[PDB]
Amino acid sequence: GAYNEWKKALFKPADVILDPKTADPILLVSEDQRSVERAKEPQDLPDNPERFNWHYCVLGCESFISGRHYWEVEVGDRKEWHIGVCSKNVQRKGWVKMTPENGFWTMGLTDGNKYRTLTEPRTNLKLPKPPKKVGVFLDYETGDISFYNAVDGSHIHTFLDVSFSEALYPVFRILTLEPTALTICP
Ligand SMILES: C/C(=C\CCP(=O)(O)OP(=O)(O)O)CO
Repeated sequence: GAYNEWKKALFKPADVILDPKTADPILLVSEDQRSVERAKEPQDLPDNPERFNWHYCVLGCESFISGRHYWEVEVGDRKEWHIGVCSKNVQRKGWVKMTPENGFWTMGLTDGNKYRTLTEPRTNLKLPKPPKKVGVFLDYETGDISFYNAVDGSHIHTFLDVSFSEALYPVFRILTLEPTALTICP
């Protein structure tokens, strides 16, 4: 459809790989650096400054300061996940709420069927079908972050007219221990 035919004409396809140095020690980054899973217990890793030590988050290796970009994430049959972008300057040590005011622009799924935007307050999304693959789209200049069902091209959510100042990283978060991973499409 139009989604497939037009996406690269309008947005530059980002080749996003996960940065193991940023991943919470309870997270496992795959060898090919496209997939993330959760461990039963935290691994023994350094608390280097780049690492999220409280939030179960991991970042992409590269950030954006301009232009239009997109990447796709296979969420599959996961019951829980949150993806989007965050500012380079987010608090990585300890806890703050993942909201736009704290530099996080994400949406996702909890409890198998509760789709929401991580905002203050959180807003519930009504999706006609559960997405298996999600397209994340960034237009830095217009300040739009948009999410689409990457299979049927249907709209999921758009953060509108954000005045971005900082560089933006792709961000990924998983809380649950389940057999299906969260995977970036190349
Ligand atoms: C406290 C907990 C789940 C709630 C996570 P949270 O309070 O940051 O809520 P969220 O950021 O998913 O809207 C147990 O992992």
